[PDB]
Amino acid sequence: MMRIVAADTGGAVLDETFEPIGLIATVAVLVEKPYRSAKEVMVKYANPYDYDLTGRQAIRDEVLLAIELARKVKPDVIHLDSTLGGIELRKLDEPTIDALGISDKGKEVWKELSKDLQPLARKFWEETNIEIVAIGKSSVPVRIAEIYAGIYSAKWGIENVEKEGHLIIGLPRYMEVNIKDGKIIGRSLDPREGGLYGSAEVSVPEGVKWEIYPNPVARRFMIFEIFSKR
DNA sequence: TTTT
Ligand SMILES: [Mg+2]
Ligand SMILES: [Mg+2]
Repeated sequence: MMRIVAADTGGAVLDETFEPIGLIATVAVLVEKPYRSAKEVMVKYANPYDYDLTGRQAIRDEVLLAIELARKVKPDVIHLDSTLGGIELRKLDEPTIDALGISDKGKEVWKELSKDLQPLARKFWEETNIEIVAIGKSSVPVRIAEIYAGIYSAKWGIENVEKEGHLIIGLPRYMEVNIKDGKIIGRSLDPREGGLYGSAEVSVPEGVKWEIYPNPVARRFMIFEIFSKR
């Protein structure tokens, strides 16, 4: 049946205040029936130190990665993580945005992303028939991409806790990570979603420990705290 | 809008 590509951006390095500093991973996934996991993945790491948190960088990074993965694997459709009711990105011009039911800042950021992303969605559509749709939180593949973003942020944490000495990572909404036998398994904590999961291989440098607990300043989000081999 |  329907094969979908989706992207999301989702690691977050935090300060001792538990407040975000920057995002870590952008991940595009290919999802087939039965839509609990990813057949294929593309990961692009950002620099969480010096990241734009207003949304412009994350959404732009998502569309470019997903289009890359989509051109290769040819899904039926791409799912973009922005809850705009499913309108196609190739149709998201400025007046179509100004007529949306969203916050003035929402319109301000999208219209600015529109300038370059909307023609980019149109070009890709003219040559593949593949829509990019702003479905956001009601898409299962987007949630899978989010879970993979979490997974690869754990992986990024583990492999960069040496440069740093301590690392505080905010995972995406209600998900956990487990690491056993050299691989990260991420799972949604939401039973309502139907058992979504992913995994990535990791190489854990001996001596490095980690711990998962709630973020006190962001209910429903978990902290992945990792201590350097000391 | 999106991030946690
Ligand atoms: Mg997102
Ligand atoms: Mg997300």
